[PDB]
Amino acid sequence: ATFEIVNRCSYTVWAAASKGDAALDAGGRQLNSGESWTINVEPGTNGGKIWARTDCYFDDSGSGICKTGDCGGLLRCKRFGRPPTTLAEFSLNQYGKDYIDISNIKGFNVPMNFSPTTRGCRGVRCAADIVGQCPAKLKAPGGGCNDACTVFQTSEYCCTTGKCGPTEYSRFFKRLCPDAFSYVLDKPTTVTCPGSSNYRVTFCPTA
Repeated sequence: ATFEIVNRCSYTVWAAASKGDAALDAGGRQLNSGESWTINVEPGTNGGKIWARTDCYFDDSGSGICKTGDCGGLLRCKRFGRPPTTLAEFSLNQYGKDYIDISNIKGFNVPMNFSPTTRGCRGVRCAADIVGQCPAKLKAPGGGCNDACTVFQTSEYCCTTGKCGPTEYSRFFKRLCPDAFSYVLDKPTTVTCPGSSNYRVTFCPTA
């Protein structure tokens, strides 16, 4: 499957693409404002994620740091990024279907549109100003809005027992982005696409 990753932000982001134990394609790249990066994701890829990283410094070897979504100091992510990270999440060719979503479960750094570029389903978007509205206790100093699980490390926020409810904090994410997961047991906003759909992830779709 092809993913076009477009940075419509006025600021540089460092795109990342990982399935948690491995890079997707190159796994990361600098996107200046307006730049597009096309990656190939193996069919059957399960638990793929795409995210943006902000305020990165990388040396000549691809080692450094981001203020959001840092994946162990690498330009080319092999691992998932450090919250806060707005997540494009996908499982491809799962019994003839693709499953896509946006998640705020790991917080929010950069607004995002996650849309198919092929026919047969709709995109999802989380483009509200979650950083601007972020409750005081979830504000990440580096930039972004942490989920409550990252900040407080409770069973209720992290849903550790597999039993938990919405929270004041999950409802803030859900109110600003109803089409994204706000907590682990949120009513699914997963979209079902045809197997082997192609996609565009757009950072700062509107701004």
